[PDB]
Amino acid sequence: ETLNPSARIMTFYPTMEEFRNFSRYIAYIESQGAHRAGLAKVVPPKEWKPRASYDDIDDLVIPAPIQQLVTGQSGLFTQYNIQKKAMTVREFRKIANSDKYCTPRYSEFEELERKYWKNLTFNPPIYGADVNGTLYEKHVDEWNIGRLRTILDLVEKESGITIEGVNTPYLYFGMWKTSFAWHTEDMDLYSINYLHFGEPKSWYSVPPEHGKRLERLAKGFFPGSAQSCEAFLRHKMTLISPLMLKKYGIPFDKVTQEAGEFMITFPYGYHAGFNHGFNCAESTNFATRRWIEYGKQAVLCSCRKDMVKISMDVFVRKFQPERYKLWKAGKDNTVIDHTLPTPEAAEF
Ligand SMILES: [Zn+2]
Repeated sequence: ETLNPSARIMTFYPTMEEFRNFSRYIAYIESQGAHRAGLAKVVPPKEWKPRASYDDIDDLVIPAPIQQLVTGQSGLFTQYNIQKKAMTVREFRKIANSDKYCTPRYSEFEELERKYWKNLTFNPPIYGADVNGTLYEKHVDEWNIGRLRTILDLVEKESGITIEGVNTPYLYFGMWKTSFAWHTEDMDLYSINYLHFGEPKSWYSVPPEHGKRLERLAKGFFPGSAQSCEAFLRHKMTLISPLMLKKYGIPFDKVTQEAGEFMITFPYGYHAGFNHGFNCAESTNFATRRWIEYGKQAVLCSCRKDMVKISMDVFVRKFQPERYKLWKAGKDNTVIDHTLPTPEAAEF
């Protein structure tokens, strides 16, 4: 309870030598208490770059664009994704920077934040989301989202199971007013998120130690949905105003992400936000030893066919062999302490 008592979003500025060991820097920042906020920003060394130039990607194909339709009032909204026909980045850029769709003029980001919550049901934008891809170029060995070096890919090394987006990279091409809803990442994993180029991306975060209180509110407000799925927030369809969070006493923080910066979301950290204008972000999940407990306790999407669901079996068997017989019995009643850092942080 001592490291980051306010539970605010922190920012770290690793040195090139510190930057090179990914898993070890995550253990670092968690020792500093970054995980309590549920979200952290990491700025890479000025020397570092993931790709020489972004000039040559305008023929990149966005196969399944989404038009984001939003109904709702008083701070609470539901977001419907209409899929439109594929288009190339160029076609997207042009659409994004057109005046129908360009960022409104503004001074301070607070005003841009109010414009978002004021006009999010008007003029449904298009989000080139969930594009299978990397923009890293092959040789970049530090923080390559394509190959981050984590215990996560025991999923597909030892069990041979490709979960596209979870342990393969995703691209996001956004424009002004495009949202991602309140959501923890699948299986309550960590996620990483680099913004390659373009306008900023603004994030909201609820501390994992107060996540259950966010869940209670949403159940109250969408009773119909709560009835249908254990974890209806996993549908990534539900948007809640910061005004509503303040009103009902759910703690949270805001942070804006600039081009060239990394965001880390932590297990059972709820997040949401919006893009300021045309940009491109790259994202994948990943894990540490601390995630293993969250993995096990993860409530999942009952609604569906397709829930990303990961066999916990292989992880417990390797890193928790002294509880595997107990767990398999279903009598593993370990209680999670959201403030505790991952064990890898013992050294720091
Ligand atoms: Zn659901």
